[PDB]
Amino acid sequence: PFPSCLSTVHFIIFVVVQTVLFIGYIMYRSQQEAAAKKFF
Amino acid sequence: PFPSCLSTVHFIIFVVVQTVLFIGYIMYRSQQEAAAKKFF
Repeated sequence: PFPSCLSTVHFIIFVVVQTVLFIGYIMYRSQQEAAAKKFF
Repeated sequence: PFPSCLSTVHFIIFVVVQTVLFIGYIMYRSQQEAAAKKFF
C-alpha cells in the first residue's frame, strides 16, 4: 500500500489556511494595539 | 496512475508566493501605522 507522501492539493490548502489564520491574527492583534492606544 | 506528489518546483513557488505576499502585506500595515502616527 502506498505510503502517505504529501500531495499538492492538501499542501496548497494548508498553506492558505496557515496564511489566512495568521493574517486574521495580525488584524486581530493590530485592532487590540489600536484600541489599547486609544485609551491612553 | 501516480499519486500527485508535491514537486520541488511546486513547493518552492508556493513558499515564495507566501513570503513575497508576506513581504508586501506587513510592510503595507506598517506604512498605514506610520501614516496614522503622522496625523496624530
